[PDB]
Amino acid sequence: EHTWPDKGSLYIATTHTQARYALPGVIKGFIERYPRVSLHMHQGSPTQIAEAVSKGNADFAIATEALHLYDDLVMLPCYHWNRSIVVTPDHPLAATSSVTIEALAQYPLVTYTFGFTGRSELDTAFNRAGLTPRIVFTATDADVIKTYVRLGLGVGVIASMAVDPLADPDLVRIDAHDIFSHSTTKIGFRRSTFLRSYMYDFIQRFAPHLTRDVVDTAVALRSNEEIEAMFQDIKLPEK
Amino acid sequence: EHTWPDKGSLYIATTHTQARYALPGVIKGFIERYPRVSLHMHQGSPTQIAEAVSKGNADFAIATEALHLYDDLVMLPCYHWNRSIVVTPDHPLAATSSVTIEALAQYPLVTYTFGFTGRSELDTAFNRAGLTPRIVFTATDADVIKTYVRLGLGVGVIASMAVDPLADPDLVRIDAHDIFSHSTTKIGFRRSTFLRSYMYDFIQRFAPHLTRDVVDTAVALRSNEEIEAMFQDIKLPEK
Repeated sequence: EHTWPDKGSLYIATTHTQARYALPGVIKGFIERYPRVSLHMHQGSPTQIAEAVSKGNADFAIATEALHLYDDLVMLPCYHWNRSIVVTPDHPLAATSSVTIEALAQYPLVTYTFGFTGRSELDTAFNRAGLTPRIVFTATDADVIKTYVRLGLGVGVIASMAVDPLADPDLVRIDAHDIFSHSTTKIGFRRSTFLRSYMYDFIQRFAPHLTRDVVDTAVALRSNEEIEAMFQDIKLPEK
Repeated sequence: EHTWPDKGSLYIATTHTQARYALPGVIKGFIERYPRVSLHMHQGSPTQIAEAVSKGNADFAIATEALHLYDDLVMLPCYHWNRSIVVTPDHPLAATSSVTIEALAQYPLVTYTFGFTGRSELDTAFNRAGLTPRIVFTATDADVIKTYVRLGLGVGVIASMAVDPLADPDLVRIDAHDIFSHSTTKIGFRRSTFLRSYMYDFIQRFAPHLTRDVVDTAVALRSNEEIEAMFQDIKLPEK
C-alpha cells in the first residue's frame, strides 16, 4: 500500500561502525519500502570502500573521512560523532573526577584499527599533547574491544554510539568529546552515477539535511570542499 | 602464588573470529598467569596478519589458512571448524527437511568478507556444485551478519562457534558441515623467534596437542606441510 515498485539495485560499501550502529534502522525502512530494489552491503577498509566506488561495483561509500578518499568522489557530510572511554569500574580512570588526555595516556589502550574509524583523531590528539599512546589492542569492532577491556587488557576508546548502558551494564563510560576532535561521517558516489529516486531517498533518510535539492546542487559544485562549507552555518546531526 | 614472574611481550595478530570466540578465555588465563608479560593483539586481514609476523612486529599469527601465508612461517594446526546456516524461522530453509547446497543457492547470502574467514570454502563449494552464490552482504563480524539476517536481508552463513541459542534466540541454526569443507585454524611465527616458556604455554593452551616437544620438532621439520601430516593420525580439536 505504501511501498514503491521501483526496480534497481543499491550497492553500498561501509565500515563495521556504520553497518552496526548507524545503518540497520535505515536499511530496514528502505528494504520494506523498496522490495524490487536488491540491496548490497559490503564491509571493508576506508581504502577498499574507496576502490569499490571509484573503480568497483559499489554505488555509495559510507565512511568517516577519509574515506571515500579521495577526491574524485562526490562527498556529502552526514553527521558528527565522537568517542567515549570505556573501562572497568575499579579502574583508576573511573575514579578520577575529570579525565584529561595526560591521565589517559598513562594507560594501555584498546581501540579501533589503524586508519581507522576515528583513530587518527586519537593519534593526532596524542601527538598534539606531546604524548605517546600505548596501543595494546586494535580491532574493527567495538564488541571485541569491550570483551578485552572487560577482562582487563586496558582502557577502551570507542564510538559513543557503540555504547549502551542497558546493553553494556557494568562498564563505566567516560565522554571524551573534550579530549578528541569529532569525526565526520560522509556519504558519496561517482559523478557519473545516475541518481535514482530511492538513492535520494536513502540519502535523505541517512542525512535529513541532504534533500534532493541540496544533493543536486552539491553535485554541481564540482568540489567536496565547497559541499562541506555548504552546511557550516547549520548544526549537523550528532551521534 | 600460582603466577609467573616471566618478563617479556606477546604480540599476536589475528582475525575477528579468533579474537571474539576462540581467544578471550585463553587470554584471560594467560594475563592472569603472566602479569609481567605485556600482551598485544591486533586484528587485520589474512594478508596483513602475515605481513605483521613476516615483516612487522608481531610474534604470532592466528588465522585460518591462509594465513599466515605463506610459507616462510612456521605453521601449526590448532583446530578444525565449520559453518552453520542462520535464518529467520519463517524462512523457507528453516522448513526444509534436509538442506542441500542447491536449495541454499536459491537465496541471497550474508557472510564473511572476501578471503575471508572460511568464505573461499564457500565459493569453492558453489563452484564445485556448478552454482552461483548470490552474495548480498559481506562482513568480518558474525554479529553484524546476524543483525542484517534478522531484518531480512538474506541467509546467513557463519562459523558455528559464533552461534549461541541462549545468546541468539529466535534465529534458526542449520548445521552445514556436509555442505562445506571444514577450515583449519593455525598458529605461527618466524623461525628466528626465540620461543619463550610463556609462548609454548600459550600455544599449548590454544592447541593442547601442541606440546613443547611437538612444537620444537615441527620447527625442525622446515616444512609446514610435514607439520600438518604430523597430526593426520589423530583427531584435531573441533569448534
